[PDB]
This record gives sequence, structure tokens and C-alpha cells, in this order.
Amino acid sequence: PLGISGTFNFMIVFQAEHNILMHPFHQLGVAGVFGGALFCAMHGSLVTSSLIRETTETESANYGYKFGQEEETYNIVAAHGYFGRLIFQYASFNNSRSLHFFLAAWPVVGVWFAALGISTMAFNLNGFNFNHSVIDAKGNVINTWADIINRANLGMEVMHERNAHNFPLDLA
Amino acid sequence: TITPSLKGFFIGLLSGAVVLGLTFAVLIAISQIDKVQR
Amino acid sequence: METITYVFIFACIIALFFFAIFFREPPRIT
Amino acid sequence: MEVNQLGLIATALFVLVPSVFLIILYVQTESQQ
Amino acid sequence: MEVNQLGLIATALFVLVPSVFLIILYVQTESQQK
Amino acid sequence: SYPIFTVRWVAVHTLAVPTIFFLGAIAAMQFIQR
Amino acid sequence: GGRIPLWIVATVAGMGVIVIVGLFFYGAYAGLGSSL
Amino acid sequence: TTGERPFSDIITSVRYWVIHSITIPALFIAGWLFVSTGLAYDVFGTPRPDSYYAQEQRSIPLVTDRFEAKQQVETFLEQL
Amino acid sequence: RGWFDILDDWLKRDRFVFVGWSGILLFPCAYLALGGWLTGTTFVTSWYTHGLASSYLEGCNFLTVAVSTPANSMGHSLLLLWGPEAQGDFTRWCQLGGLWTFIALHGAFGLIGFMLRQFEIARLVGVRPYNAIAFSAPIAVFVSVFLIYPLGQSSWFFAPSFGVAAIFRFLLFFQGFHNWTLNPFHMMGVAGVLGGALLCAIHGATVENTLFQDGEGASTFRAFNPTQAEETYSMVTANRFWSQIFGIAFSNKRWLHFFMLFVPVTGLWMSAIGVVGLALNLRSYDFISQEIRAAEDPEFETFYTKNLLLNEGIRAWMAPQDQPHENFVFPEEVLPRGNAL
Amino acid sequence: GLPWYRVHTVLINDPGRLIAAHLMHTALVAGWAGSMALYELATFDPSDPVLNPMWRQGMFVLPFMARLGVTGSWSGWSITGETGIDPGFWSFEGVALAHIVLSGLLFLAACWHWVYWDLELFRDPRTGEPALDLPKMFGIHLFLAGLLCFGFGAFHLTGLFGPGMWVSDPYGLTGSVQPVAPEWGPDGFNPYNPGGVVAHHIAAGIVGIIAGLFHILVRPPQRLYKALRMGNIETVLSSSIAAVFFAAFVVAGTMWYGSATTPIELFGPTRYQWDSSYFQQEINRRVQASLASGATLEEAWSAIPEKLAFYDYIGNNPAKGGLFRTGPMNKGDGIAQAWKGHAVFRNKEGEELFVRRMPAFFESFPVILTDKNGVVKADIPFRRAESKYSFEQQGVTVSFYGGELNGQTFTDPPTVKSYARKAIFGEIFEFDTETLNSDGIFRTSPRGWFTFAHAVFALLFFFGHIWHGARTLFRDVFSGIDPELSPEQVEWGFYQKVGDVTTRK
Amino acid sequence: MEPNPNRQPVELNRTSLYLGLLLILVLALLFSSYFFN
Amino acid sequence: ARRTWLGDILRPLNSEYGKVAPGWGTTPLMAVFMGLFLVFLLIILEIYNSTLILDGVNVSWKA
Ligand code: CLA
Ligand code: CLA
Ligand code: CLA
Ligand code: CLA
Ligand SMILES: CC1=C(/C=C/C(C)=C/C=C/C(C)=C/C=C/C=C(C)/C=C/C=C(C)/C=C/C2=C(C)CCCC2(C)C)C(C)(C)CCC1
Ligand SMILES: CC1=C(/C=C/C(C)=C/C=C/C(C)=C/C=C/C=C(C)/C=C/C=C(C)/C=C/C2=C(C)CCCC2(C)C)C(C)(C)CCC1
Ligand SMILES: CCCCCCCCCCCCO[C@@H]1O[C@H](CO)[C@@H](O[C@H]2O[C@H](CO)[C@@H](O)[C@H](O)[C@H]2O)[C@H](O)[C@H]1O
Ligand SMILES: CCCCCCCS[C@@H]1O[C@H](CO)[C@@H](O)[C@H](O)[C@H]1O
Ligand SMILES: O=C1C=C(Cl)C(=O)C(Cl)=C1
Ligand code: OEX
Ligand SMILES: [Cl-]
Ligand SMILES: [Mg+2]
Repeated sequence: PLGISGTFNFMIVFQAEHNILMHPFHQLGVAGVFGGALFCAMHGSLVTSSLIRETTETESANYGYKFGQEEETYNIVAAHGYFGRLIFQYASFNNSRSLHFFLAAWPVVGVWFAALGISTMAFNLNGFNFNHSVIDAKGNVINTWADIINRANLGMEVMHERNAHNFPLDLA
Repeated sequence: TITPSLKGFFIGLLSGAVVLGLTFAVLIAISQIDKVQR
Repeated sequence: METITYVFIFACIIALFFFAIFFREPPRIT
Repeated sequence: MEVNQLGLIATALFVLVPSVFLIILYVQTESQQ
Repeated sequence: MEVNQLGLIATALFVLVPSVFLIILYVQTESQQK
Repeated sequence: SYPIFTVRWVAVHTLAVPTIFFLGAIAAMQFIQR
Repeated sequence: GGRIPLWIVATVAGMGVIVIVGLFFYGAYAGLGSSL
Repeated sequence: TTGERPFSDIITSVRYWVIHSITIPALFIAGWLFVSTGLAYDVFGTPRPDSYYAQEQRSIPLVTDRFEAKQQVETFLEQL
Repeated sequence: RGWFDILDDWLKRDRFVFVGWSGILLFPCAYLALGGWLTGTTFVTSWYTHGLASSYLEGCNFLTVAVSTPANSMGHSLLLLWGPEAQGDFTRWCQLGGLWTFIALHGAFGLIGFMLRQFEIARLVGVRPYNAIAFSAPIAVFVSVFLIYPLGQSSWFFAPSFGVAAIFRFLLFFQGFHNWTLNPFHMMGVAGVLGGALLCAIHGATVENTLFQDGEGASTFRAFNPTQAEETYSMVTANRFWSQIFGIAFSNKRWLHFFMLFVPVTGLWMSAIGVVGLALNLRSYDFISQEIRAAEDPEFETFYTKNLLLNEGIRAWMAPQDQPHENFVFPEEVLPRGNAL
Repeated sequence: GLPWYRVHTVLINDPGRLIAAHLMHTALVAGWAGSMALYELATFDPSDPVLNPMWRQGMFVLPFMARLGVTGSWSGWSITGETGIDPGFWSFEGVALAHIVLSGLLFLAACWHWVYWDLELFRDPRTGEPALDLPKMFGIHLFLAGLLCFGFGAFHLTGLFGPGMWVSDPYGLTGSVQPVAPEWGPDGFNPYNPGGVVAHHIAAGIVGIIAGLFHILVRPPQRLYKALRMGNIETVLSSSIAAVFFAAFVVAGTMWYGSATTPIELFGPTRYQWDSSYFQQEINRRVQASLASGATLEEAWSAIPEKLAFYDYIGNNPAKGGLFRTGPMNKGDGIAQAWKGHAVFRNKEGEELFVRRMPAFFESFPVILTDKNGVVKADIPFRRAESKYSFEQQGVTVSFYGGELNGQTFTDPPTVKSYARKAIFGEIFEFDTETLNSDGIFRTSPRGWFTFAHAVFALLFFFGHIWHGARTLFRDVFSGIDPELSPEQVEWGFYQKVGDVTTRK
Repeated sequence: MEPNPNRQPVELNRTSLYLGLLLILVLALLFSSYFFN
Repeated sequence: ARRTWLGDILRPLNSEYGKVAPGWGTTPLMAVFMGLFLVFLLIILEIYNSTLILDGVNVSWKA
């Protein structure tokens, strides 16, 4: 639906019918947007951390950059000297082009997989199903966290569109 | 008097003191041997 | 009253779009 | 709809007070030499 | 007392809109080069 | 002329030694039947 | 310190990872956790 | 370039693989036996497949007392 | 000079893995938090706290293993190994959920250590510590979700358990019980995370597609030198492109990169505030005017009333197994269900 | 020019106008306290401390006045329900007026310190530059804080020269202001022991006096002066923000879990009292003791105080509210009028059945009735076609003991079902829902709103601590890094010790 | 009265105005539903 | 700058800006009090938490 609560309705019904949380393409999606947000904050903080002093203590440091100036406004060698010591030296991007390629690629690839998640659950190839996967020596079901998810999914399933189903299986 | 959980509290306190004590003793000893050269 | 309030804020945002685009501080090279 | 009556004044001041603060600062910036 | 509910917003805007108009003009007068 | 036991050496092995032990454990588990 | 070529190490090490992960996927279908 | 021997130098040397052709499989086998002997179950108190329930029990042995919990698991375990 | 200065020297030596004063806190607590999680997910059950299997040893896979919270009857006990619950018994301690507070508390102090590391290194190399400042958002999320939220609730039991599927359950619980998607502080978090991912993608793509030709290779990565003075891409061309495509563009590179810090960091801080409210069940659960209208007018329906029916299903169908200490028995006839399903 | 988020930095080098700004802030806070008390006095109904106490009425500052001994009004009432009391000047109204007058005086002092900013006191005698000796200022202020802390404990809280503090029985039935003697044994550290609060302020005050004298007389070590940048007033802001968010987390915690300083007659019951059926257990204890002494069921339940029953009701649980459900609890379920009495449900066989109570987690909850062993015996079904436990099939009745409905029995299934729905909330009350146009939706108490604001503010002040601590320790690079910063200082291998030019190889 | 040497001019450029108004108006569009409730 | 009667009286209290004790001074003593305080906070926390349980200390409304 084209609306805020309608979006939540679509998400909750999707989880009931496809177990999208247990689908690896949605998980890649989450890594895409969590990682995009992380690296956004990381890049922003590292460039901001290494701005070259061009201003006085009172004025905004943004005055230290003039639109269209040819010189880069931060010292990437200093930023990478910090970040390489935060992790280890080779985990850091010294090459700005490689860095900015990674900044583009990580969220774009993750969100591609998110889109493909929806587009393949569109044909009912659903998230992993481990309902009753663990069984004891007698045959008693030993629940896992997957089974608790299933119980929540059931509550969504039996309540959604409460007057629309006449037959026992929701087949689309 | 001294309850079992007070005894356990002392075990926790002493255990933490030892872990901290040994760590700083090892670090200080290592630092004295391998001195930076100026 | 609530509908009027929601549509008023939305309308102000669209007006803001127009000024932010067409009456922006022009970028100048240096 | 039975909405809260104070919602209108709450929203109006929420917009107007910080917006006028910014307008005051912007205009006195433009008028500086 | 059963007062008109719009009385509050009417009074608030009646004070704030013209007061702010004057404050804008005063402050930008003070900031002009002296 | 390189040293052998360094800060890096310890950090590597505090991670690598348990990882191999654990991987041996998890491998054995693949043959447990109820 | 150089006698063993880096491409053989990378190939052998990569193959070991595939073997061990393959075993973990095999175990998803047999014994505990297999639902059977 | 901080003074330590490069990893590429290390993992392509014969001495490295002489050492670790012993240590890596030994750790792997030690971890295997930790499971295959059942010792992992007893160290961590994890139920074996025949130990989640008694034969006719239908109730999970949930801990319900904060300070007698240690003794509660001991009683649940002795009923198996 | 003295031993403190000698110790300071050795701590701050340039080496493959920088140690520092902050490392004395960071490395043990990070290692123990990670080791605790691997230990628990490999070997440790949740039978006695949740009635759940949760380890590889029991047959779980990477998606369903967890280190689970202690039983609700533990309350907010610190659950120290030497404490009055385990009394030094390592095995009992694992069965009681001791690994959960172990991971949460060492994890918290590890996070303190990591942010101290960011300050300490920034100070040593001479940069402003905005990276540490940005890290305050991860810390606000961790502290609000794993500490404040359960501290407002009945016990650690209702904190997130440390596992993939366990976290998914936490999401779904928050929908059904808290109507968390309706919460304006969560919505701001979403905007900050999604807007952050957008900024990440659009900035990386823009730089890469306004590069100057600084080399002859068709693969353009080699044509950069970190010490070079010149911008590697054209800010003027990027600005014109976005001005004509989208209507507005960045023109100040310092503002751009500050904005990239600001957006996801502020989003996470906002979500943390909403969770502090949920610690007290102080939810954005309902719109009172919707409920009054819907109660009096049985033909009135919105997506908001539809979602509450879903929440009511989640609560009734998940609570007996999700909250076993409550001993819920809901006879079939009381379960909310639509037609047929 | 300064950007908008930096305008207040003009005070950093101006001790006189910093004091003026602090005076103005103090004037506003005192002025808020006075206005808030007046607004509460204009809206507070004092006529029923049993079923309409302050915490049902959205009262936020009234309990803080009561906590420390202000319990009466100039108009003759007291919050313990007395009439015709003489509070003297220090009634709620006198407190409000005193804060308003303080606000005005502080405002005037701010004007003076703003105009006369250039006092020779604020100039370093040697350099002529603005200068504050922050280490000695700390000693002076800490010594003063110690004195005041000691006096508060030794005189006000003891009742030796002062009124004492609010104390109550474990079930919040007989609260009043009393003198409290200090507790010097280990029970003084029990959060529910009020004597520990007295002992705290005596001992902490004396420690503050001694430490204050130390900080007046001993200069900071050079090592610590340099490391904490003790010539920089922003270091004080950093550590002060840290102390303040520590304090704010503590008061959030003691408000939510309860202590001798967050009494339930002033702030309402806690959520944990519902979780543990704290009041239900005490009610049941009294009823079984009444029965053992030969009382009838009606007499036993009629001996239960309405105030005790009212605590055993989920509408007073602070974990039942909503972020945007504003106002007093009375705006939700209504103004409580009377206990209806204890509902006892029975099936046609005459077995007593018990309604399963609603846990705080649940916005809604089914109606399920069990026997004394927890076996399900009746419910209100959703689907009807396979119902087995309906009140109609099971012949469920309800009889009331105590309260308004004492001695009455209901058999009409819709009426019985209506009382069972109320019983999931605990004891059943009659409410006036008309006076406030109550909407029937639960709200939290002052205990909940206090906890929320202070945990939120505490978390935000963590960011403030991080920000100003960073500004303090990195002041030399606030505008950026050195334009001719040595590349060898950030690359690997040139220096043995990171960032130490004297360790180059 | 002698002039205070700590005074500074304050600035807000047009972009900051647009950014601030956007923040304010969007926050209002978001929170207004909850104020009306 | 302006002298006042009150300013002249308070002047010595704001005269030692920048004055320090040599070296580490009382840092060791300060560290001792910091450790005692840390143990103290740990004690009251564990009493409140019911991790430390003492005779005659019933952490409940019932005391
Ligand atoms: C610096 C790193 C660090 C930090 C911050 C922590 C922190 C913690 N650990 Mg971890 N731990 C560490 C390293 C660390 N640990 C290491 C290296 C090991 C392996 C040995 C462990 C193994 C471990 C286990 C097995 C457990 C913990 C637990 C804990 C928690 C409770 C600790 C406590 O109460 O001690 C209190 C001790 C102190 C505060 C020491 C301070 C002493 C002061 C400064 C001086 C006082 C000295 C004293 C007077 C000496 C005399 C004692 C006498 C009176 C008896 C706490 C979060 C417990 C837990 O997580 O429960 C869920 C737990 O069960 N730790
Ligand atoms: C002139 C003295 C004076 C007196 C006798 C009062 C009295 C009162 N005030 Mg008012 N007030 C005053 C001045 C005064 N006020 C000033 C100057 C302000 C502006 C800041 C206010 C702003 C104010 C507000 C906003 C409120 C009151 C309230 C009240 C009432 C409750 C008091 C309370 O709970 O505080 C509790 C005080 C504390 C818990 C003190 C915390 C101290 C921390 C822990 C100090 C840590 C710092 C220290 C240096 C640490 C080291 C200590 C050392 C000993 C070791 C009580 C009638 C309340 C009320 O009912 O309003 C109607 C209320 O909400 N007052
Ligand atoms: C510590 C702060 C505090 C607390 C805990 C209380 C508590 C209480 N107040 Mg008091 N009050 C306060 C301060 C406080 N007050 C102040 C400062 C004023 C002057 C405005 C008042 C004036 C006042 C009045 C007039 C009344 C109360 C009433 C009450 C009671 C009901 C509260 C309620 O419905 O809240 C509802 C809370 C909310 C709706 C939450 C608001 C959250 C905001 C909107 C979020 C903003 C987000 C922000 C824009 C995000 C920016 C993002 C950006 C960084 C990108 C409750 C006991 C009522 C009462 O019953 O009196 C008897 C009442 O009528 N209070
Ligand atoms: C004792 C508390 C305290 C004090 C005295 C200061 C003081 C200062 N701050 Mg810090 N800070 C604090 C806590 C504090 N801060 C907290 C809790 C946070 C996290 C929210 C911050 C985050 C912070 C940042 C990110 C920055 C500062 C900056 C500054 C300096 C300039 C402030 C300014 O000109 O704002 C001018 C403010 C406005 C013109 C309007 C602000 C409107 C706010 C957002 C909404 C309305 C607030 C409302 C009236 C507050 C009610 C009271 C509240 C407690 C309930 C000044 C030294 C700035 C700096 O370092 O400059 C060099 C700076 O960038 N502070
Ligand atoms: C808890 C505790 C402790 C600790 C311990 C520890 C510290 C441990 C550690 C441990 C460890 C340290 C372990 C490890 C493990 C590891 C592992 C188990 C791994 C695995 C891996 C894998 C499986 C891989 C996968 C993959 C990926 C990830 C990607 C792609 C590729 C692949 C797929 C292959 C102590 C004693 C102190 C005390 C008591 C308690
Ligand atoms: C001058 C003078 C005088 C007078 C005085 C007066 C009359 C005063 C008043 C005062 C006042 C009357 C004051 C008031 C104040 C208030 C305030 C200051 C408030 C604030 C508020 C706030 C800040 C809020 C916020 C918020 C909101 C709005 C929403 C929710 C959230 C929050 C809470 C944040 C006299 C006669 C004495 C004489 C001397 C001189
Ligand atoms: C209900 C909402 C109300 C919100 C109210 C917000 C109030 C905001 C007050 C802003 C005050 C601005 O303060 C104003 O700053 C400008 C500079 O910026 C000063 O201007 C000064 O500097 C400028 C520039 O160097 C000189 O040209 C000018 O001659 C000089 O007087 C003004 O003397 C002062 O009046
Ligand atoms: C139809 C049965 C008799 C009427 C209902 C008896 C249950 S009790 C009933 O509950 C109401 C809230 O619904 C309160 O507002 C009211 O004070 C109280 O009488
Ligand atoms: O290694 C780096 C990683 C990131 Cl995300 C950066 O922004 C920079 Cl400048 C260097
Ligand atoms: O429409 Mn919308 O949701 Ca897809 O499933 Mn079938 O159909 Mn209805 O149900 Mn479930
Ligand atoms: Cl159908
Ligand atoms: Mg298997």
C-alpha cells in the first residue's frame, strides 16, 4: 500500500506467509543497509576527523573548503593512519578510489539481494523452515528459536484478512 | 556474621584483584625489558 | 482541523522544495 | 474524529517557534555588510 | 468555563505572528554595519 | 632477523587455537544421532 | 621462508574450508537437527 | 611495516608447516574427542538426546526459583 | 621518566595490533564476549531457562543457535559465577544462563574500551576524534536494548538473546506487544539507517563516476596516490549533475562528509530513545481517536486497525511458548483467528 | 561569524557573563518550580487520599514537596486527609511563592552581572587576562556542598531542626512525615531503609567537608593538571556532565524499583508489585487470618481497607501506559469512587474459580478461569462452534464480598462475563468516567513519567559528556589538523612509539 | 559602559535556513499525528 | 576592570590560577580513594541486586 501503516501491514503479512526474516536474501539486505549506515558514519567521521586547518576557532570549519578548489580538503594519509591503527594497517583503505567503490558497492549489492528476496518470495520460494528440526531420542520435539518465530508467524497468519479465507490453506 | 554471598563477594573481589594485579605486573615487567630507544 | 493541519505542513514542504531549488544560494567556483 | 484539542496548538508552536528562530537568524545574516 | 477551543490558538497566533515580524526587523537592523 | 613471539603472535593464537578445537568439535557433532 | 608457493597454500586452504562447510551442510540432513 | 615478519613469509615457509602439520590436526582431534567421548555434555550440562525428558514426563524442567535454582536443576536431573 | 612513562612507552609502540592503555580494558572484554558467544552457541543449552535447544551440540545450525537470556525467575541478577545462584558451579552457571550476563557485561565494557581506543589513537596520530563520537550511536543502541530495556521489564529474560533467530523473535515480539513500527522514534531510526545507506551508495557512486582521468588504464584504481594534493574527482561536475538531476546538490565537501556522520548517527540515537520508552511499556501503541471511532462504528477500518488484529494474533499465539514461566494455557476456543485459517 | 549551535561560546572567556547566564538559568528553573506548583494546586483535588491520591491526578512536584515535609495547604487541608491544619508559611503555596520570589531575585542578579561583567576579581593579577582558578573553586564549592549535605541530614531529616521525611508501612497505607534517626549498621545500605538516607547525608556531608578542605589547600599534581586540562573550564563541563548522567540514571532506577525515597503514596505503586502480586498476597493473608479468628466471608473481606484493595489493581501499575496517552491516570479508567468488593466466581458444581490476571506486557488479554490447581474450567471463547468452557455451559456465577456489592450474587451470563473481564485487572472498582470525559485507556503514573524522562535525559547527557570531553582533550585541533603535519607520524615504522617524534629509527 | 570584547556576530546562511526549515516541517509532519492522537 | 568591596575581599580566592604541586603529587592517595569508592559502589549495587545478601538487610518494602 501507498502509506505508512499500510507498509507495516505488508511487512507483517509477508513475514507470516514467507518467513522473510529467515531468508538469506533479506539477511543480505540487512547487511546492506546496516553496513551502508555503518560505512556512511565511518567515512563521514574519518574525513571530518582529518580536515586540514583552514579556519579560525570561531567560524564554521566548512569555510575551509571552497567549492571547486583543486586541492583535497582532508589528509587521507592521516585518516588511514588512524583507521589502520584502530583495526590493523591492511584492513584500511589508503586508495580513495577503492574506498569510494566499496562505499557504492556494499549497499547497492545488499539492496539488490533485498529486491531479489521480495521478487523470488513472489513465487513462494520462502525463508528457511526449521520448524520441529530438533527431535530428542524418543521423538519429542525440542523447540528452538525458529519454533518461537513460527508461533509468532501463526498469530499473524490466522488473523490477517480475517473475513477473506473460506478454505483451510492460504495458497496465495 | 559472614554470609555465603559475602564470602562469594570476597572471592569475586580477590579474583578480580589478582587478574588486575598479574596483568599490570606482567605489563610493567615486559615494559622494563623492551624499552624504546631514544 | 487535523486534516487542515496535515495538508498545511505538506504544502509548506512543497513550497520549501521550490525555493530550495530555484532560489538556492548559487554555487560559485573558487 | 475525536482528536486531542491541544494537538493543534502543540503542532503550531512546534513549527512556528523554531522556524521563526531560523528566519530571524537568516535575515540578520543577509543584512550584515 | 466552557470557552471556545479556538480561542487559544487565535490568541497565540495573534501575539506571535506580528511580534515575530517586529523582532525580525529589529535584529536585522542591529546587524547592519555601524 | 625477525622475532617469533610478538603481540601479533599471541593475538593470532588466542583466536586460531580455539577455532581449530571448536571446528573439530562441530565436525564430530555431524555424526551424533538421536 | 618462501619454499611453498602462495597459490598452492591458498588453493589447499580454500579446499579445506569447502570440505568442512560441506560436512556441516551434510549434517543438516542427517542426525541431530535433520528433523527426522 | 611495523617490524614483524610478514605473514606471507611465514605461511610459505617449510618450518611453519612442519610445526603446524602437527599442532593443527592435534587441536582438531582434541576437539573431536571432547564431543565423541561425551565430555562436552558434562562440562556444560547440556542434555543428551535421551535426557531432555523422563520417559512419561510432559513438562519442561523450567527453573522457577532464583536462589534454589542450582538445587532445582539438580532435582530435575535426578528424575531422569 | 618513571615506571608509568616506561609502561606508557611499551603500550603505545607501533605494532601490527596497537595496544594502548585502552587495550587493557578492550582486549580481555572483547575476547571474552566473543569467546563466550562461540562457547555458548557451540556447547550450551537453553533447556532450563527457556525450554529451548540452542547449540550446535544439540543440533541447531548457525541461524538458530543462541546464548539465551536467563529464566525470568533470575530477575535482574548479575548472575556472577561466584554469586549466590551458581555458587561457583560452572556447569550450573551455564544451565542458569550465566553466559548471557557474562557476554552482555563484558560486551558493554568491551564497547567502552573500543571507544576509548578511538580517542586514544586519534590523540596519538593528531586527528579530531569524530570517529569516537560517531561510535556513540552503536553504544546508545547496545545500552538501551541489552541493558535499559530488560532493566525496565521484569528480568533479563526479556532482553534479546544473542543469536540470529533469537533476534528475529525479538523483532516480532516488539511488533506484537509494543507496536514498535508505529513508534516515531523507531521511524526516525529507520530514516537514519536507510538515509545513511543511500548516502553511502550515492556518494561512492558519484565519486567513482566523476573521476578525473589520472592514468592510462581502463581499470581506474591505480591512478590514485594518497599523498597527492589534487581531488581525484570533479566536485564541480558532480555538483552540476545532481543540481540538474535532483534539483539540489552538495557544493561543500566538508558539509557533505559531516552530513554522512550526522544522518545514521542521529537515527540510531533516536531509536535508542524509543527503546528506553519501551522499557516501561511506554509505547506508541494506539491512536485514541481511531479507537473511539472504530469502537462506535463497525464499518470503519484502516491499515492501523488491521495491524492491531495482527498484533493480537502474535500475542495469543506466541506467548505460551515464548513466556513459559507464565504457564499460559489458552484453550483452543479462546485463540483469536479469522475465518478458516 | 559564529554558527547558531555555537552562540553560547562567547561566555567561555567571560566569567562575569557566564555567571549571569547561570543566574538566568537558575531563575528559569526556580520559576518553573513555582509555576508548576501553582498549576498543580489549581488542579489538585485533596478530598480523597484513599482512592484519588496525588499520583492518580498527574501530580509531579506535589510529591517532592510532600517527601521532605510540606504536606499542608493555606486553605486548611493536608495530603493525609486532615482538615483544619495550620501549616504556617511553609504550605504548598508558600513553597511556590518562595520559588517565584527567588526567580525574580536571581533574574535581577543576572542583569547586574551581565552589565558589570568586567570585575577585577575575574582578571588574573599577573596577566590581566580573564582567569578562574578552577581547582580552588572546586574545593570551595565542595566544602559548601558538604556543609549543606550534612545539615540536611543532621537537622532536617532527623527532625532535630526540621520536619523529617515521608515514611510509611510496607503497604503504603499510613504514610506521614516523621523524624528519622540515622542507621549506622549494614541495613543503612538497604534502599528501603529510610534511616540509611539520614546516615548517608551525615556521613557523605562530613566526607565532603573534609575533601572540600583538602581541595582548598592542596594544589593539583602537575601530572593531573596537564592530563585533565585543569586550566580549561570545558574539562569541568565534561566531568560535570558525566556526574550528572550518573546521578540521573540512579534516580531513574530508584524511581522504577522503589526505595525509601520513592514512596508509593506519593508516586504510586511499582510495576514489580503487580508482577509479584505483592498486595494480593497481603490481602489474602489478612482474609485468611480473619477467617481463622471466626469471621464470616463477608466480614473477612469487608475488613480489607479500600486503599489496600486499590493497590491490587492493574490500572495503578505504572507499566500500563502509553507514550502519547497524556495527563492523569484518572483520564483513562476514571476517578475511582469505591471498591466493588472481592469477586468470587463459581461454576455450577460450586467449585471456586479464579480469573487469570493480565500481565503488564499485554494490551489485551483473554478471560480464562481455573480451579485452585490451575486447571482450566471456564473461559470466554472467540470461536463459538466448538466452545466447551463457556460461562453458559459451565453455569458460572459471581458473588461479591466486601465493598459496594457485598452480599450480592449475579447469575446472568453477560453480567458475570462483564465482571470476569474486570477481574483480569485485579480488584474491581467503580469509577466516575464523566467528570474528565475519561476514555477507558490506561495511563502511567508520576513514577512512570519520572523514570522515562530521567533515563532519556541521562542517555543524552552521555553524548554531552563524550562531546565536551573530546573538545577538552583535542582543543588544539578543533579547527583542523596541522597543514604541514608530518606524514611519517601517521605511517608505519618511522617511529617506534606512535606519534612520538623522539622515537624515530 | 565599556564594550565587551567577547561579542561575536552570528550567521545562518540560506542553505542552513532551508535545511532547518525542512527538519522542522518534517518533524512536525511526523509528530503531529501523535499530538492529535 | 572594576574593583568592588566584595571583589577586593574575594580576590585572594581567585589568585592561584595555574598553580600546581610538583610531579605526581597526591596521585597515589587519590587512586586509593578511587578504588575504595569503586568497591563501595559495587557493594551497594550487589545489595540492591540481591547478589550480596547480608544478615538483617532485607531489600524489600518489608524493611
Ligand atoms: C579488565 C578486564 C576485565 C573486566 C573489566 C571484567 C569485568 C567483569 N568480569 Mg571478567 N574476566 C577477565 C577480565 C575482565 N573482566 C579475565 C582476564 C578473566 C579470566 C580470568 C575473566 C573471567 C571472568 C569470569 C569467570 C566472570 C567474570 C565476571 C565479570 C563481571 C563481574 C566482575 C567483578 O565483580 O569483579 C570484582 C572485582 C573487582 C571490581 C576488582 C577491583 C579491585 C579494586 C580496584 C581494589 C580492591 C582490591 C581488594 C581490596 C583486594 C583484597 C580482597 C579481599 C578483601 C578479599 C565484570 C563485568 C563475572 C560475570 O561476568 O558474571 C556474569 C564472572 O562470572 N570475569
Ligand atoms: C534556597 C534553597 C531552596 C530550598 C530549601 C528549596 C526546597 C525545595 N525545592 Mg527548590 N530550587 C532552588 C532552591 C531551594 N529549593 C533553586 C536555587 C532552584 C533552581 C536550580 C530550585 C529549583 C527546584 C526545582 C526544579 C524543584 C524544586 C523543588 C523543591 C522542593 C523539593 C526539594 C527536592 O526534592 O530536591 C532534591 C535535591 C537533591 C536530590 C539534591 C541532589 C544533589 C546532588 C546529588 C549533588 C551532587 C553534587 C555534589 C557536589 C556531590 C558531592 C557531595 C559531597 C557532600 C560528597 C523543596 C520544597 C521541587 C518541587 O517540589 O518544586 C515545587 C522541584 O521539582 N526546586
Ligand atoms: C522531567 C520532566 C517532566 C515529567 C516527568 C513530568 C510529568 C508529568 N506532567 Mg509535567 N511539565 C514539565 C515537566 C515534566 N512533567 C515541564 C517542563 C512543563 C512546562 C511545559 C510541564 C507542564 C505540565 C502540564 C501543563 C501538565 C503536566 C502533566 C504531567 C503528568 C502527565 C505527563 C504527560 O502526559 O506527558 C506526555 C509526554 C509526551 C507526549 C512525550 C513528549 C515527547 C516529545 C514530544 C518528543 C520530541 C522529539 C523531538 C522533536 C525529536 C528531535 C529529533 C532531532 C534531534 C533530530 C506527569 C506526572 C499533566 C498533568 O496531569 O498535571 C496535573 C499536565 O496537564 N506537566
Ligand atoms: C550542563 C549542560 C550543558 C552545557 C552548559 C553545554 C554547553 C555548550 N554546549 Mg553542549 N551538550 C550537552 C550539555 C551541555 N552543553 C548535552 C546533554 C548534549 C547532547 C544533547 C550536548 C551536545 C553539544 C553539541 C553537539 C554541541 C554542544 C555545544 C556547546 C557550547 C555551545 C552551546 C550553544 O551555543 O547552543 C546554542 C543552542 C541553541 C541556539 C538552541 C538549541 C535548541 C535545542 C536543541 C532545543 C531546545 C532545548 C530546550 C530549551 C532545553 C530545555 C532544557 C532541557 C535540559 C530539558 C556550550 C559550551 C556546541 C559546541 O561545542 O560549540 C563549540 C556543540 O556543537 N553541546
Ligand atoms: C566463556 C568463558 C570463558 C572463555 C572462553 C573463550 C575465550 C572461548 C573462545 C572460543 C573461541 C575463540 C572459539 C572459536 C570458534 C570458531 C569457530 C567455530 C569458527 C567457525 C567458522 C566458520 C564455520 C566459517 C564460516 C564461513 C564464513 C564465516 C564466511 C564464508 C566462509 C565460511 C562459510 C567458511 C572463560 C574460560 C574465560 C571463563 C568461563 C566462561
Ligand atoms: C522579577 C521580580 C519579581 C517577579 C518574578 C516572577 C513573576 C517570576 C516568574 C517566573 C516564571 C513564571 C518562570 C517560568 C519558567 C518556566 C520555564 C523555564 C519552562 C520551561 C519549559 C520547558 C523547557 C519545557 C520543555 C518541554 C516541552 C515544551 C515539551 C515536552 C518536552 C520538554 C519537557 C523538554 C518579584 C515580584 C519576585 C520581585 C523581584 C523582581
Ligand atoms: C518566539 C521565538 C523567538 C526566538 C528569538 C530568537 C532571538 C535571536 C536573537 C539574535 C540576536 C542577534 O544579535 C545580533 O547579532 C549581530 C551580528 O550577528 C550584531 O551586529 C553586530 O555585528 C555586525 C557584523 O559584524 C555589525 O555589522 C553590526 O554593526 C554589529 O552591531 C547585533 O548587534 C546583534 O543584535
Ligand atoms: C453489565 C455488567 C455491569 C456493568 C459492568 C460491571 C463491571 S464493573 C464497571 O466497569 C466499568 C468499566 O467498563 C467501570 O467504568 C465502572 O465503574 C464499573 O461499574
Ligand atoms: O580506510 C578508510 C576507510 C574509510 Cl570508511 C574512510 O572513509 C577512509 Cl578516509 C579510510
Ligand atoms: O490478499 Mn493480501 O494476503 Ca497474499 O495470502 Mn492469501 O492473499 Mn490475502 O491471504 Mn494471506
Ligand atoms: Cl479462500
Ligand atoms: Mg545433524
